[PDB]
Amino acid sequence: KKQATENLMKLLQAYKDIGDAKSEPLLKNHNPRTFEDRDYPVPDFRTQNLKAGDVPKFFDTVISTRASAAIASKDKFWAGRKTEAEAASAKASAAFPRVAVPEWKKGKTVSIENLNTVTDKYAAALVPKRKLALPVLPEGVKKAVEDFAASVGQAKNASEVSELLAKSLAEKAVVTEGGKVVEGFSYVSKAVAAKVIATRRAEVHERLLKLWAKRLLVSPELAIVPLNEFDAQLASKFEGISPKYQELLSAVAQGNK
Amino acid sequence: KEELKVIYGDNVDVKHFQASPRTPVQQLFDSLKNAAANKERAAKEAAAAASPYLAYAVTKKQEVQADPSNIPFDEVLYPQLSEELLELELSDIREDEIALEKA
Amino acid sequence: LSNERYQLLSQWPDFTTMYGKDFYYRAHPEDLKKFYDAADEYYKLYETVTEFDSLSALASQVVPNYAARRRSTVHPAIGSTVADGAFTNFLLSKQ
Repeated sequence: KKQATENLMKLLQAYKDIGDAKSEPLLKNHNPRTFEDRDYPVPDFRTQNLKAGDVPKFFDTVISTRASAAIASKDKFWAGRKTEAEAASAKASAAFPRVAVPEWKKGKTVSIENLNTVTDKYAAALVPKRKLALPVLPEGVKKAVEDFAASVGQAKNASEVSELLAKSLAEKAVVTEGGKVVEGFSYVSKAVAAKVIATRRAEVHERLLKLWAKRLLVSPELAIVPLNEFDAQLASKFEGISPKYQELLSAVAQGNK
Repeated sequence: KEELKVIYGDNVDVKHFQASPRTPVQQLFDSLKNAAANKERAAKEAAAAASPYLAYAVTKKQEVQADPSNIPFDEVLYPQLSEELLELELSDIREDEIALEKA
Repeated sequence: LSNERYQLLSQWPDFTTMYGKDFYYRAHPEDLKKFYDAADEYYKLYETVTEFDSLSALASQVVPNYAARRRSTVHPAIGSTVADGAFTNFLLSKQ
């Protein structure tokens, strides 16, 4: 089991090395969209002799075939990646650090000064390898600026005059890697990136609202075939389309008189 | 909800933080607005820990967990990952925008 | 004996140095689930080798069978080498 874990840790180092030599994105090969073929010949439902309710079941098995063939193409990537890393796993370094356990000799005891430096090694890996230097304002400088505002007489608003000094360093907080500042490191946060998504969702949803605005200004009878029951009507020929809504759509199209 | 239950209570209003997550500055100021009850909970737990090994272990864990510089930011840690997790939703929207440009 | 097994859990590679997401996403999804199972296995082995309050009841599974061999009808300290050496005296003398 120690050798299986050293084999797995050497394998996950081989995966990280030959994926950083190829410089590939992290999520690219785990995304099965990237193994999907968009230039497939896309089977036409008008040449497959479908009846009225048969077209959405045709669409589902063209999709789920093309999705299964992208998943099975992702599996063929990773099964070929595995043998590429297992070949380099066999020629690897195997110089890993050991798990910090408290030192226990054969007939001796365990000192608490060694149980505690082991616990220091567990809580020194709880810090992240690259972190924002998010500054807390100490009370040694939050009072030296509070009473400087209270010597001028802003002791009633002495709460807010400190928080702006806290936030002005918090907002341009720099990142530190190993205690040293890596400089020229711009990060896009998770509240910025969720604002890029929320505006991009609103500018595509208003194109859907503008799409259906034109189709219901010209042809307002389209609002009587519900959107889920639409391709349940289709067929391969136009005469095969289900007449559930045909005679209703023709009479709503003629107007309100 | 569970990540923010420890700060905003039980009626956390998870809709507000799903839509607009809190910035790295608001994660800081939610750390600092519970730190006095966090350093006093750890001192009340280290006093009633079963042994002086566990008493050091609940203060050393809180000495790391109460520092706001130790909050792991995935965008700071893995910058190429959080841009690619952005382009999973920007590519899902772009496929809905190509469908409306074709229409 | 638990110390000799604890000494080989001391020489276990630090798997928590590969918990980052640059090892999560570069790795095969089945070789990562094996890695997370091999890390859950070490905590199974380590939490039972440090269960030293269970050694005092394992010693009581050795005691009663030993103590019945000492309740011999011949002698407490009898063994085969002595009782074979005293068959040589018994057999290779006259009747």
